[PDB]
Amino acid sequence: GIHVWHVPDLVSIFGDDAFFLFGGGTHGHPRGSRAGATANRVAVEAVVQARNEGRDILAEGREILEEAARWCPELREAMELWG
Amino acid sequence: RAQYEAGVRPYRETYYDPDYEPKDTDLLCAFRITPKPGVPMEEAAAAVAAESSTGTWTEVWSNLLTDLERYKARCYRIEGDVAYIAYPLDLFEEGSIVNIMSSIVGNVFGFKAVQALRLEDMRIPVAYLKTFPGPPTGIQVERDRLNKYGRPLLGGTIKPKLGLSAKEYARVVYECLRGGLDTTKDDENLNSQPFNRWRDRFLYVMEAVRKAEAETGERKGHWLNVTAGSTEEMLKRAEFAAELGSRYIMVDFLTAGFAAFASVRRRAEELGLMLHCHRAMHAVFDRQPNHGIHFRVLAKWLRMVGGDHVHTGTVVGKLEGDRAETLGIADLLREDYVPADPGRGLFFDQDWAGLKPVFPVASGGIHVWHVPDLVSIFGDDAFFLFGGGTHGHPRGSRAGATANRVAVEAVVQARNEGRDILAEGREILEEAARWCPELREAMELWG
Amino acid sequence: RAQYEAGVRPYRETYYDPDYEPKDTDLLCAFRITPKPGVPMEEAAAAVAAESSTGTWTEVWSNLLTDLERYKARCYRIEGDVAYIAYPLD
Ligand SMILES: O=C(O)[C@@](O)(COP(=O)(O)O)[C@H](O)[C@H](O)COP(=O)(O)O
Ligand SMILES: O=C(O)[C@@](O)(COP(=O)(O)O)[C@H](O)[C@H](O)COP(=O)(O)O
Ligand SMILES: [Mg+2]
Repeated sequence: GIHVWHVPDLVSIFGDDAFFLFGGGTHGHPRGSRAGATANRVAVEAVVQARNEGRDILAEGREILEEAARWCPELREAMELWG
Repeated sequence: RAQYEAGVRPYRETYYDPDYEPKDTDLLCAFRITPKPGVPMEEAAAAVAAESSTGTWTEVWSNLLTDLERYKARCYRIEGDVAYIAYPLDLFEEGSIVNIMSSIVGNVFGFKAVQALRLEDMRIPVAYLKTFPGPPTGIQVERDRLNKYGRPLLGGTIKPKLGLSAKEYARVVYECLRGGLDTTKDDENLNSQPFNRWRDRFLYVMEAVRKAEAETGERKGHWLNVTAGSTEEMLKRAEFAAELGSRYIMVDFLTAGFAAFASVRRRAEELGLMLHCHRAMHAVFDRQPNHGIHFRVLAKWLRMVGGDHVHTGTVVGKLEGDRAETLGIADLLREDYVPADPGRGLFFDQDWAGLKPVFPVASGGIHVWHVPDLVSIFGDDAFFLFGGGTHGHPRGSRAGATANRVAVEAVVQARNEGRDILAEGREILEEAARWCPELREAMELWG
Repeated sequence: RAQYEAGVRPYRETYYDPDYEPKDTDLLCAFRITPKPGVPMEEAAAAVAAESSTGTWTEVWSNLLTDLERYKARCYRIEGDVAYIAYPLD
């Protein structure tokens, strides 16, 4: 039952060698599957790029997600719906 | 472009229909749920119904791409702790247990909402039941094949479970069959071990089976174990057992898996073999009474896909079992219509639609003293496997197999006379022991 | 991917510089203004200076791609009615 808000916790457990499956977290976007897929893709890359510069994920996860949503409309709608 | 109502929506608002009367073409299920504190029974029953069906943890835009009411499952009844869920006929693929066992009992058992969940029973509809082959030979054709009637056929596993070489394995088999057992069998963990490979074992055993069969003047057999690490190997060992002239093959139908088991069952029927199905690893499912899949579900799955025998377990042996639940399971494999008995663990009336019955095999740690109990529970149409109760005799397997045969004959003969077996078991066994020295040694060793 | 503070902001806060000293290369315009009732005098003069120069009615992101203070005009003195505006030679 994972969505964009769970990306910081998931990337901190598995690292890079893993798959993240967003079944209901992709079609559950209030606007479609393509919008939901972009929301989940931007969420992962934003966290991964933030981890690559030393930012503590388990502390700054919400800050990273908010920063990404500031310029990504899809991720902004995804977090405004869940959590 | 078109807008819908996205958001996390509680399950019970679309997957809980208390006013639903199921049709005759629905897979009904009876789950024994144990929800989280604060999570109601109604909402948990909807979570089980939704996630073994068209549902998910949110509302998706593709729910409007199809008519969801045609396919969604729904909990139409709750009896306090048991949730009744009705699954439509269209949700399942014809002739595949692997589809039922991946949908109804798939990912729903591990939710954070439910602490425990046991599937008690299940109603297979005739429409979905007709698409299955059923057991290859059944009861009557098997009794004709062995030319044995009006008694519970005997048996015994070859002990120790492992270690015996192929030569010494066949000598124990010869002693058992020559002693009086109707059949012997391989053990669940003896497949192709370095100390006893399978080509060596298959050839040696059928040499002892044929030798014992000729001298004793009656038909014998041995459930050679054909289960292996892959279906191609499993089918290759089945053909070798067929060319040797065997009547039987045995398969671990739960550890080998249902797909491989269905593959073997088809190949076994084309070879004219009678396929015994051992229920190894079932206890992992159905030991605890609060989580898992009760064996009366796994017994229904076996009969549909096809299996000549299964272990229903001795309720007086070293393995766990309830006398009532076993009685329901035993009549769930042999009768053609089984009315629901709430006092016997049975929830739904199960019509079998012409599928032929199955021997209930009663194996475990059973010696001669258990025969009066065993005969009453099962009757004539059953196998009694005295695995360690044969070789544990003070004078070997031949003496032990004679004691088991005499004990079964004396008890059954007394039943036909009219005596009450439960109250007169000890009297009947002592009457038999007055003339059978082999029984007397065994009847006092384990008493 | 480059945050800026969008939305309408008054002309007064970025085109009125009372401490500005005109150069000998700047163009000075003595505008006589009469604002709408409800518009400050020192606010309308900023609008005239901004909309004869780089400014507009809303903060645009492209303002960050230029050294705006080099080119923008700014009112630098108001005598009540007449407002003085300095335009850079560039
Ligand atoms: O079948 C499902 O429910 C999923 O597709 C979830 O879809 P959503 O992402 O829409 O929930 C996953 O396969 C399960 O989570 C499997 O659980 P696990 O992988 O832990 O066995
Ligand atoms: O030990 C064994 O595996 C047996 O051969 C019993 O040997 P003994 O006859 O010497 O006890 C049977 O497989 C068990 O009865 C299986 O239990 P279930 O019948 O529940 O599958
Ligand atoms: Mg065994």
